[PDB]
Amino acid sequence: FILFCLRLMHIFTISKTLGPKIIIVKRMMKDVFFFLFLLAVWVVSFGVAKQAILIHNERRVDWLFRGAVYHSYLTIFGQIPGYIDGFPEWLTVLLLCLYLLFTNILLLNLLIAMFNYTFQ
Amino acid sequence: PSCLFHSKLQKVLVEDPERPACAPAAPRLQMHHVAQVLRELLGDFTQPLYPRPRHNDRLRLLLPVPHVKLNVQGVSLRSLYKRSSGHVTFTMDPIRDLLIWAIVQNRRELAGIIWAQSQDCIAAALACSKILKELSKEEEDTDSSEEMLALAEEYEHRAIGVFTECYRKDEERAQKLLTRVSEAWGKTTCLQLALEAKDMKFVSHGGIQAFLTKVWWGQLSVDNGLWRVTLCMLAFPLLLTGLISFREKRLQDVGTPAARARAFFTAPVVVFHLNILSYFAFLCLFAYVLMVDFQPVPSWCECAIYLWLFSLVCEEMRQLFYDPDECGLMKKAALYFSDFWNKLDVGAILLFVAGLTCRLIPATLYPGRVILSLDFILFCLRLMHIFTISKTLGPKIIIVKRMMKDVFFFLFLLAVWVVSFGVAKQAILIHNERRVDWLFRGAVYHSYLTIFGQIPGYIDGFPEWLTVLLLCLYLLFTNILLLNLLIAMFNYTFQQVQEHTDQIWKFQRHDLIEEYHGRPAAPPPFILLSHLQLFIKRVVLKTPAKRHKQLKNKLEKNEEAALLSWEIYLKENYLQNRQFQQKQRPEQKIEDISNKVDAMVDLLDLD
Amino acid sequence: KENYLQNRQFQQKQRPEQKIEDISNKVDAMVDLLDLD
Amino acid sequence: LAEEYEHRAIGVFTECYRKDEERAQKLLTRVSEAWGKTTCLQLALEAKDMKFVSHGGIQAFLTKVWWGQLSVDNG
Amino acid sequence: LSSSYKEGELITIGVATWGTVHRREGLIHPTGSFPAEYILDEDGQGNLTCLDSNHSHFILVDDGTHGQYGVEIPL
Repeated sequence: FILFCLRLMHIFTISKTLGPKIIIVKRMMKDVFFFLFLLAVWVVSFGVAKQAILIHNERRVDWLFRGAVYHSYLTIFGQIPGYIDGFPEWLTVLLLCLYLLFTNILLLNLLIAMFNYTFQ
Repeated sequence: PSCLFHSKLQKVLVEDPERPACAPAAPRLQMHHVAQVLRELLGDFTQPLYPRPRHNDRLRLLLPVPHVKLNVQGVSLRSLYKRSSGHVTFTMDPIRDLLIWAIVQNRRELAGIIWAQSQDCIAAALACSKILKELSKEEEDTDSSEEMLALAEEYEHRAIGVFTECYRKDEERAQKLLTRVSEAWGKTTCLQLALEAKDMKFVSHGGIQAFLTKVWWGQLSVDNGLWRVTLCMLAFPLLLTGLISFREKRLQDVGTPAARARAFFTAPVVVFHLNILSYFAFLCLFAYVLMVDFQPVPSWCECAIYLWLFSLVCEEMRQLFYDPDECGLMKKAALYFSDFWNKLDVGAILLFVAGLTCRLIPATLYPGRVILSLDFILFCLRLMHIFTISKTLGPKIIIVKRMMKDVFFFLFLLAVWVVSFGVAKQAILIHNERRVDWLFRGAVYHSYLTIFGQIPGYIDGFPEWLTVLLLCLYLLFTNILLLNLLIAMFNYTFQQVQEHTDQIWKFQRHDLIEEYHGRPAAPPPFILLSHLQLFIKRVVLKTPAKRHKQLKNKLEKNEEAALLSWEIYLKENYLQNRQFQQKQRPEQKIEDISNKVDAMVDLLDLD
Repeated sequence: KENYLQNRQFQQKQRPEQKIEDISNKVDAMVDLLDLD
Repeated sequence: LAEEYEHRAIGVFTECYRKDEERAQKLLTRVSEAWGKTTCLQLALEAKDMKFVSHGGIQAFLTKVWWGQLSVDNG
Repeated sequence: LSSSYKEGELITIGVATWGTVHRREGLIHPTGSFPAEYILDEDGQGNLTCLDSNHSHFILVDDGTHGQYGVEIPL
C-alpha cells in the first residue's frame, strides 16, 4: 500500500511549488537511508541502556521485545510510561537530558543547516 | 644579523661550544651546524641535506685535527686540511641549497627566482611551506610572522598549481610522483612531508583525495557501492560470484580464488568493516552478560571480555613500537597524551578496572550494576570516534567536534533553565508524595518529564490562572528563545567554517588510512595470534628490520630521471599560465598604461 | 604615528581608483603641450 | 568625520600595538596632562566608540585587568 | 631566454670553413662522438677564429688549406 504510495508520489512532479520542492527530496533519497541508519542507531544506543539499570519484568513471546525495544521509540515522541520508567532517579534525569542534548540540538537543528544551505 | 635564523644559528654554535661538545673548537659556522638546525626546523625525519658522520663531521675544524689517517670527527676523503675541507662538488642539490638559504632569510622576491630553476619542484615547495610556517611561529611578535605565513601560503598555492598541471596530464604517473621519495631532501615523501605543515589547501585538492581513495579500497575498485560490498562480506561464497568488481577480475588474473580473496581482504576497507563489526558485536556481548548473566563468578561467557580487553589494549603497544624515535620512549607518549580521544580510551580502560573490582567482589553487585552502565556509552563515544568516515557524516561530525565544549556549555545552560522552574513548580501547589530518595523523584525528576510529554495533569492541575501564566513563560524563553536561536548560531557557524571543515576532514582522512593500512587483515578475535607472531619472530631475530609497510615508494634511477624530466617540462608549462595570468589581470593592465604615459612627458620636451 | 602615516599615504596611492586620477590629469597635460607649433 | 577620526585613531593604536604590546597597554591607561587628563580608555567610553573598543589589544587589556594576577591561559 | 621556455625555438644554422678553427684538434674523433666538449678561448686567436656559442647547427667545409678565407661562400 505504501510501495504504491511511492509511485503515487512519483507522479506529483507537477506543481510549481512542489516540483522544484520534490526535486530537493530527490537529492535527499540516498541520504534518506543515511539519516535513517544514523537515527535508528542513535535510538537503539540508549534503547538498550534504558532498560539496563531499572529492573523490568514484563516478558512474553515476541512481547518481551516489545517492553525492551518497542517502548524506547515510543518514549521519544510522547509515550513515556512515567509510572514505569520512573533510587537511580538522579541518573535517569542525567541520561535523559544527555540523549536529547545530541538529538534535539545536534541532530535536529544541524539538519536544518545542511538542508537550507544545500537548498541554496 | 636581525633575522631569526641567524639567531638560531648563533645559538647552536654555543649549545655545542668549542670546549665540551665540539671538543677541538667550534667558533666557525660550518655546514653541519646548519644541517643540525635545519633538522630541528624539519620533523623527526632522516638525516638532513648535509653529511653528519665522520666523513664530513663539520663541527671541529679549527685545531690541528689529523688528516686522512684520522677518519674520525674529521676529514676522511677530502683532499687537504687547510682550515677547510675541499671541493665537496655539489652535494646533489645545488639549487635547493640556495632555495633554503633564501627562504630562511625571508627574501620573498629572491626565493621565487631560485625556485624557478629547481629540479624537485613539488618537494622543495612543500618543504619551504613547512619551514616558513614553523619559522613564523617561533618569534618576532609582529609584521614578519604574518608575512612569513603569507609567503608560506603563497608557496602552498605555488605547489598546488604545479601539482594540478602535472595531474591534469596522465594522472597515473602523477599519483606515482606523489608517493615517491626524494634523495635530495632527506627523503620525506611528498604526502608525508605535507602533513606536518598541516597543509589545509594542498591535501584537499583533487588528486590528493583521489590517491587517498585509491590506497583505501586497495585492489577492488572506486566504483562499487558501499551497500553492495557488505553483503559479499558476510556471505563468503558470494565473493566468488559475478557481483563485485575487482582489479584482478578485469585482467582475469583469478587463478586462485583464495588469492583473490586475500587481495580482497588486504584492502583497508574490509579491515575497517570487519573491525567495526567486531566492535559492534563486542557491545552486544557485553550487554548479554548484564541482563541474564548477572553472576558474581566468571562464567562461560566472561573470560571472552578479559581476552578482548587483552587484545585491544595491545594495539596501543604495537603502535608504540610502530614508528618511534630510537631514544625517546616518554617523548613519544606525549603525542598520545596530546589526543583527548586516546585519553578517552585509556579512561574507559580505567573505568573498566574500577568496575571490575566491584564485579568480582560479591558484596557490591548493586554499585557494579550502576557504575558499568555508563561504560556502555563511554565506549559509544569511542564508537562515534571511528565514524569519521562518511562523505556526508565526516564533514558533518567535524561540526559537532566544534560543538564539544559548547555541548557542555548548553548542557550547563539548559539544566539551569530546567531547575529554575523545577523548583518553582512544586512551590505553590501542596505536594505530599515523599519517601527516601523518592521525594526527590516527585520534587525534581518529575520536572524534566513535564517538558517532553509526561505531565501529570491530574496532579499538576485556585492558582490555575498562574499555572497557565508561568507555564507559558517557561516555554516562551525555551521553545522560542532557546530552541530557534540555537538554529541561528548553528547554521551561521556552519556556513562560517564550512570550507575549513570540508578540508579539515580531507586532512584528517589520511590518519584513518595510515592506521588501517599497515595492519594485518586478521579479525580482532584472531589478532591475538598476530600479537605473538612478531614476538616469536624476535626469538630468532634480534634487530627491528622486519619490513617497512609504509607508502615510501622507492624508485630506480631509470624511472626517476624519466619522471623528474617530465615534471620540469610541466613546471615551466605551469609558469606560462601564471605569468600570462598576471598580465591578463585587469588591475595589472593599469600598470602598463600608467608607465607608458610617463614615457610621453619626457619624450615631448626636445623642442 | 609617522610610520602609520606612511601606510595610509601609500594605501591611497595603491588604490586602483586613485590611480585613475593619476592618468586622467597626466593626459590633461598633453592637450596644452602640443599646441606650440 | 567622527568615524573617520575613529578609524584614524584605530590605525595609530594598531601600529603602536603591533610592536611591543607591553608598552602599548601601558600607553593605553596613562593620563594626559594636556587634555584634562581623561585617560584614553575612560575618554573612549563616553563617545560610545563601537569600533575602537572592539579592536584587539583593547579587549586584550580588558582580559588582562580581569584575571588580574593569575594568567590568561588557564581554563 | 625571455620567451620563458616557450614552445619552439628560432633555429639557426652556421656555416664556416673547417680550416680556420682554433681548437678543432679536440673535435676530430675516429668513432661516433655523440658526446663531446669544446671549450672556447678568445686569447689564443691568431689567424684562426672561434665558433659561436648560440648557433643551433654547424657546418664545417674543408678545402685542404689552413688560413684560407672564403672557402664557404660558394658552398
